[PDB]
Amino acid sequence: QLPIYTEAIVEMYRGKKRHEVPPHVYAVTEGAYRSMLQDREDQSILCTGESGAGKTENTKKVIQYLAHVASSGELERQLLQANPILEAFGNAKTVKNDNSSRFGKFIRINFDVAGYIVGANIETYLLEKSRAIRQAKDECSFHIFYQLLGGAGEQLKADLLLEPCSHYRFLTNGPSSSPGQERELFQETLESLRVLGFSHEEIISMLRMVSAVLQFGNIALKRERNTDQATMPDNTAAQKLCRLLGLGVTDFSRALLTPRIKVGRDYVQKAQTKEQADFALEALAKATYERLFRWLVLRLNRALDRSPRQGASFLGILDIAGFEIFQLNSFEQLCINYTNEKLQQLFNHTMFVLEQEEYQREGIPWTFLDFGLDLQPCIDLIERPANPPGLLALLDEECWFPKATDKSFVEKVAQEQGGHPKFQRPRHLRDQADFSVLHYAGKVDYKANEWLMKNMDPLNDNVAALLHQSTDRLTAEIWKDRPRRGMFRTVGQLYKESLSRLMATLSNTNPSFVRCIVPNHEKRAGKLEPRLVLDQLRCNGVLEGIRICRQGFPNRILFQEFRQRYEILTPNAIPKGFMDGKQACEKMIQALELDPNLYRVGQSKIFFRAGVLAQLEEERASEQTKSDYLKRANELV
Amino acid sequence: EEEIAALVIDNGSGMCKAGFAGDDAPRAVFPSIVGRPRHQGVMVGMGQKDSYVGDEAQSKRGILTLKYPIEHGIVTNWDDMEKIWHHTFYNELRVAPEEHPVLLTEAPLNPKANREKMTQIMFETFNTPAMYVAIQAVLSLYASGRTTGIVMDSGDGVTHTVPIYEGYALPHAILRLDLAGRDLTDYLMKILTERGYSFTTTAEREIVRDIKEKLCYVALDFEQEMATAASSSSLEKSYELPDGQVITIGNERFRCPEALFQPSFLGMESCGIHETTFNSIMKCDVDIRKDLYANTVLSGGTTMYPGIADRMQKEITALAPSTMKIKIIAPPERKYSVWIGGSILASLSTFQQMWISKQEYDESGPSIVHRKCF
Amino acid sequence: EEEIAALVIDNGSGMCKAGFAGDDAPRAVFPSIVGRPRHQGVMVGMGQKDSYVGDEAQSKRGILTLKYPIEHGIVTNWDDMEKIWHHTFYNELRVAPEEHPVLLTEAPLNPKANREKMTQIMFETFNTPAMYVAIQAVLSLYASGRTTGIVMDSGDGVTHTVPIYEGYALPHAILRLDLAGRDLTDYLMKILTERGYSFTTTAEREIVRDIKEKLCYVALDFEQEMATAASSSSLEKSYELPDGQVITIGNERFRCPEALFQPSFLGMESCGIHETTFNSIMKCDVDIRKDLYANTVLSGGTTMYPGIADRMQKEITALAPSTMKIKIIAPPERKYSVWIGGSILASLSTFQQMWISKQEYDESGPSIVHRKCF
Ligand SMILES: Nc1ncnc2c1ncn2[C@@H]1O[C@H](COP(=O)(O)OP(=O)(O)O)[C@@H](O)[C@H]1O
Ligand SMILES: Nc1ncnc2c1ncn2[C@@H]1O[C@H](COP(=O)(O)OP(=O)(O)O)[C@@H](O)[C@H]1O
Ligand SMILES: [Mg+2]
Ligand SMILES: [Mg+2]
Repeated sequence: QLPIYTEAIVEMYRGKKRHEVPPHVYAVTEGAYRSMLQDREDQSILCTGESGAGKTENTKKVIQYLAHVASSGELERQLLQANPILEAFGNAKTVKNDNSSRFGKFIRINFDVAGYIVGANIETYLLEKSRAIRQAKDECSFHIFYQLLGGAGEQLKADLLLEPCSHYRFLTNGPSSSPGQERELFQETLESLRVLGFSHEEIISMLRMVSAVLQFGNIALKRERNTDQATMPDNTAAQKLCRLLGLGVTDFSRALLTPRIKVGRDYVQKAQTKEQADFALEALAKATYERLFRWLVLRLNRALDRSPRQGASFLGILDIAGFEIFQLNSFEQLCINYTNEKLQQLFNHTMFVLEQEEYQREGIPWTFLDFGLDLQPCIDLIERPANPPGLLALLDEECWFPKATDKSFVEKVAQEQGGHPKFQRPRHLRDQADFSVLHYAGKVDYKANEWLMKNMDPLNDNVAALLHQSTDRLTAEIWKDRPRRGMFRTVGQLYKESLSRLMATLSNTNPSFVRCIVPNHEKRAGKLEPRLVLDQLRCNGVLEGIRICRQGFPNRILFQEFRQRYEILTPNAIPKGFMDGKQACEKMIQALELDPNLYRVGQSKIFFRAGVLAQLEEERASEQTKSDYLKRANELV
Repeated sequence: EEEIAALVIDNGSGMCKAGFAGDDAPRAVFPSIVGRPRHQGVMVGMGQKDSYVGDEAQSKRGILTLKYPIEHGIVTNWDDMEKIWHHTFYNELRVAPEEHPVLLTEAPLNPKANREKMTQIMFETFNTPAMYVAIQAVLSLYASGRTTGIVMDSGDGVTHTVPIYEGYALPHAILRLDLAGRDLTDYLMKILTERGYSFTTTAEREIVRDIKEKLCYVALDFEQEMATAASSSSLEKSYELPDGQVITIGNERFRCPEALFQPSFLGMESCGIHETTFNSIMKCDVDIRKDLYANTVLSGGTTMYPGIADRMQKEITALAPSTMKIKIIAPPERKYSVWIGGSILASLSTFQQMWISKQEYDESGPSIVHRKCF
Repeated sequence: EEEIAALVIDNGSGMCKAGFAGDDAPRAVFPSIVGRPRHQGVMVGMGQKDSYVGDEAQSKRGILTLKYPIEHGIVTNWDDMEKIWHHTFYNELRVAPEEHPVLLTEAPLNPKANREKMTQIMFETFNTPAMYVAIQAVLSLYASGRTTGIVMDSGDGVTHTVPIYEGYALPHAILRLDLAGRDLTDYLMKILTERGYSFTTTAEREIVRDIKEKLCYVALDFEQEMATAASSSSLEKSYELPDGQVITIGNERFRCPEALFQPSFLGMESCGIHETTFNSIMKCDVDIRKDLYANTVLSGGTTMYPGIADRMQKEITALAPSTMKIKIIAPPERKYSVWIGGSILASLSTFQQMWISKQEYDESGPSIVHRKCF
């Protein structure tokens, strides 16, 4: 805990440029705030996934700055309270981290034209809902599931009819303890909800549906001898479900197993396989969870209070998990990578516009390619639906087509799209992972197993309708629903759509960028693990940023500085002092023998390549060596 | 928008089944009929409306003479077909076909002219970016989600049979049999007449179509059921006409669908449907038959009759080697199987390159239908 | 690792028998067939897969036309062979041939081009440190663990005969007879046709191959067994086709293998196998014959038929001096004898210097195959 974040420091930061003071968050967020009052356009702050880093904790400090600047009842202290809620629902214990945010968090701080806080809301774009159904080999699902299991007493468990971890099909890898003792955490979380002002009733309802999602596992569909349709011979589980919701068992049973579909204007049944119905069960699980999460966010934003609304503008703060790499790298890993791709692209574009406008401010006309384009072919590789089709598209095509195997998928994508330079088939010996792509971060390997199954999210409209008719208030209110909705509807597709919404929102505004790194596992300072920092530099795109700016003229020095500082270099070139400081640089660059490609003449500055000043500095240390020698010799003799 | 959606239309005779690709059921399904006012009207401030199309015609039946523009999978009258398509796009879907690629179904072994002329219309009537014309049976096989099977496709138009193994397709093996829902209807109105009920006109021809669509069923043994017709109890059913008259139909009920299995009733030599299925399978290579016997898929409206599957099972099993088990897979929702198949095909990503493009047509002409697609 | 292991592949026509040297049985054994989709497929999201190789082809038989790339020990089509090898290494063994020396088998008296071109492939297709190409018969003799014998080698490719004494080998004495499993198959499908069963296509040609691989047997006297065919009891056997059809084959059963002993049935003058064995032995020096008569080793797939050994014994004994006893040593597991022999040879320490090295090839060219090895 560092002495930083006092009042003097923040006051000290005010109204200044970033270079003017030392690096700090307060600076970049000052940039955002100033750009908003100045530019009257909305701003966005991107934090890239890092633990567990206390990215939120840092962001509390950003809010603290925001409060002190904007004046004129403490800050929203419940923002601290929000963390455990969203943390509990949203995050899971994974190989990289025991707590990691699956869902993206967009925190909107709303500002009037005066520059004061009207209020705030939270928005949660991407979620991995597939994590609830399906999981990595040695990882855990969302925290809330486990903390619910151990945490709830007979008082609540008896209502919810929760069971231990072994009972549920949807829970992979067993209990996977994990504790931590748990139970205490759950207890904390309940209070965290309560202070926020949700009723005990509401909490119980929430926890009941959280059971419900898990319950979707206990239902077993049994394939029938000869017929396709399958069925559910054991009513107990779905009976439990029906208690846990408004559904009549019979209604639900017909609906799930043999749903009716509107072939206008007259309804007709459908035959469903065992596999198809299983996917429907998993879908309603996943969609149920997603809906629940959405409602929590909206109900939460109701728990947040605003003054006079609609006025005027906001500052978004995006907390999302960064580019991930594991050894195995499953499907979710790919989706995450895809999103981090687009975000990275936005950053490149932003940087691009910054540099292009900086050139004009210095009067140098220069044309150079969009930096965003670097990522674009990789993005098209994953996304592009049409002419050559993308990996997601091709996956979807695989999923629907009759007898689809994972192998047919990879073969198909090789055949369809192997000519793509960012796509690489390893071939030959293993190379355990079956195909690979080349991101900004680097080459990542993907294992295709069970991708088709993960992709499937067909949703029965009939069962959905039943939910819309539920007796209980909570779930019915939730299901208060265009695309390809029904059957079709794939997780990849929905995910893509959701990301498109997010990219539109961010794209509307002016972004700003913060990159978080953890030095070590130790949870202690004074230890920086270079390998880990390298890894983080890869996945946050910072390496890409350096390889971007190298392509331009990263080093920018003023005429005055260049002359006063480096004058020692070239006594010959530099005249008797015509001054004006342009002529100085003209002379210096001229005799120093530098390619015109390697610099430009700007209004206040000269723009330089990488390594040009390295050479010039070597000529200053060489020059200084010559002068040290001449001085020392002269004094001696 | 991304992918633009796509449009799908199934026109075997009798019904137009249309909707957006990427959905599990079609939005609009209505009878493919063009009724014309045969009787000269005398009022003022009528219509006039030279003709009516779709279930409009069903509503105002008495006045009109109805003409089915498609017979036996062949379009008799093109302007009529164009009118029906017009009705689908503008009256139901409310789409500009310029904004969507359109998929059409079409029956096997069918005259070239129909495909070619079909495409000619789609490009030079409803300006459209792209289109495709696809075999009915394959589509249903997709809809069933199986890669292999022998799809027995009988609509109102004609009956068809296309064996498929692991995708692929056997041209020589494809069989097309001239029987249909419409021929059953013609037979049925004939058979009623022995009971006294006389249905002479297109209007009431559709009334008997309606009867058949519910009352008729197929015998699990024809002679047994006909024997039990002696003591009439369950085999008679009262039906209510729109006129208010009541009809009572006994054994005449089930012998109607019997025709599929005994076309001698109709007076055609052409073998019954089960024998045609054997004709198809027997044409195929010895190796694959095992799964074709086991994977027979029924599609189309005129497989809807209760008990058809069972009878086909009993007959095929009887004829075939009992060495191998003969499963027949006939889903309910079979009626819509073709259209569903179309939906799934246009949804497929790779398919999005196989379209016949407007551009390609403009350079290469209408004849290119056969060149590109099957 | 020490010794790096080594790889062994037996390609007489029909089967690829491959595995690691230093093991008693090969890992992968599958038919050497390259099936191609003869029928144009109509779906989307098939394959496409231009062709199928190995028992994949057996699985999907009906669609494909199958082409055996090796005939009579000669490779007809090289790309096909390369594909088969590709399949062996990558699909089954999962080895990088760069990491292993590979041994190939090959038949005697065989064209130079095959050996030379074979080596050319192994070096300039699958980059490999070393390789060797070895005579089939010798390998089987090693596998039998005897130093001396006359190895009767008949695969599906061609039949071969190599007398060996105390190691050594007699070039003049080596005999190669154009008969094979494949020729028996062609005969067999011919002989079925007189019963009514007609097998016209490559697919079902393999079905008859399967039949022969079990039902057929060799008569201990042909005429006697054919006489007893009058009263058909045991000589008929029901066989089940994959189609579900049943076949019933009497005398036709055993006269199929009879062909080996009476090539006049096939229409060739070339003497029967037993006479060819005499032809080999008689070419050899008078001194050694005693043990060759006593040490005849049978190898290859098409010696598997029950009763062949006995018939060969009766015929050879009949022809030869009864002064000396004629033992024939025909092990079960003979089918794999070549491959086993290969395993044992690559396992041998001294052999590890006789390899044709990549380096040697690069300097001296492909022609060096004959120079170094037999
Ligand atoms: N519920 C039903 N029961 C029995 N027969 C039916 C039923 N519905 C339709 N049919 C018969 O099938 C025909 C409809 O076939 P349809 O699927 O429209 O063919 P297509 O798809 O080729 O146009 C009707 O004309 C009628 O004879
Ligand atoms: N169990 C069996 N019984 C009788 N004949 C067989 C049997 N198995 C294989 N064959 C015959 O032998 C052939 C296989 O020979 P194979 O050993 O593969 O030759 P090579 O080693 O030269 O490829 C088959 O094509 C078949 O005709
Ligand atoms: Mg139809
Ligand atoms: Mg051999």
